[PDB]
Amino acid sequence: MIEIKDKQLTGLRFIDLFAGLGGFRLALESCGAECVYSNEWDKYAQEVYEMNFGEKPEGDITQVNEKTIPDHDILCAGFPCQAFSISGKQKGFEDSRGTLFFDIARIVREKKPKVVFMENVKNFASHDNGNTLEVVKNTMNELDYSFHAKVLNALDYGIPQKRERIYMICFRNDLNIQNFQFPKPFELNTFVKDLLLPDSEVEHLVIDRKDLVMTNQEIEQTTPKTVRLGIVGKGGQGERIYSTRGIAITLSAYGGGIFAKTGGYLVNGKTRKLHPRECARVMGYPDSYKVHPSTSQAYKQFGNSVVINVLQYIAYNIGSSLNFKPY
DNA sequence: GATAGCGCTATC
DNA sequence: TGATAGCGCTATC
Ligand SMILES: Nc1ncnc2c1ncn2[C@@H]1O[C@H](CSCC[C@H](N)C(=O)O)[C@@H](O)[C@H]1O
Repeated sequence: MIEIKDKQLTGLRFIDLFAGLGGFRLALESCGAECVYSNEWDKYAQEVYEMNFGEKPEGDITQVNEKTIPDHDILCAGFPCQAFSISGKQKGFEDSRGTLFFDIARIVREKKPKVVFMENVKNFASHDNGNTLEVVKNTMNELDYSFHAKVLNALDYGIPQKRERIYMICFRNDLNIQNFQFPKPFELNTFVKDLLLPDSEVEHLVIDRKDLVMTNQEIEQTTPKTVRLGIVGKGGQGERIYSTRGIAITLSAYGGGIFAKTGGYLVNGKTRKLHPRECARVMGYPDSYKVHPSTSQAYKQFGNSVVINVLQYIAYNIGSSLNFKPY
């Protein structure tokens, strides 16, 4: 993450829905805002959230009386992405886990926060011939909110990871917010190799397999792209190896494969998966962040987390727009 | 709950 | 196209 000195969000209060690891919290908190509520049903997710913030999130959002939610100014939610990701059976709203947005909508209707800040996968945009995005657009407008959305890739914001997500910022119609903008991209100066751990700490993640085929050769030049080097087995998800000289492929939560959830990387002549801490780093988490004790749950957690640095920039801008009230 | 081999879609 | 990436799905212990 980065340091912000013009804490544009100082007096505001926010809600951390689908908290997970708290990526949103870290993000807004660094801009001066204060988290007044958190929600997360996963036992293991609750444990890390507590380890790091001292709070234990409330349970299943579905059975929560919206009125019970504290007055808040910003609503943060990176709702479930399985039903929309290019990686699954795209059942969308028909999927048992595709309706959460509507819960967001009921919370919005009742609480009327100044800002709604959501995050989802890139395919959310194209899904069902854009009909899903549309339902989300109209619903929002209908509740009296402007709807701004853009697909941003983390590699354009200082993090060596290809993670194209769609960000939806909605402003209550009152405040004539006509000056909001998404952060301007910038050259990538940090690559995977820069975030790795000393070999001593990683020895146990090394995986030597015989069906390890090598398609391309290691590169000499650093590049802001996922340069694949090899494949293992049939080369499906989790069995593809990348160069630590490019950028990390997207980390996943339920991903399988021998290089389960992080993909594999050629580190100093050896083939291995990323260590939880490295995932944290690749998501822009500070090294002070305490990872969950079960590596399986740590990988899952980071798999569906959010790239902090990006949210920071966006949060800052959200701040700037709200603070421009000239005479 | 932890592990891993899958088989499909979007994108150009 | 033909080759790549994808906050995944699901069967086994
Ligand atoms: N009905 C529900 N109630 C509460 N939390 C829920 C839920 N359905 C899914 N979740 C939680 O939704 C989360 C989505 S992942 C989003 C993670 C968050 N942005 C962070 O930065 O890490 C998961 O933790 C999942 O357990």
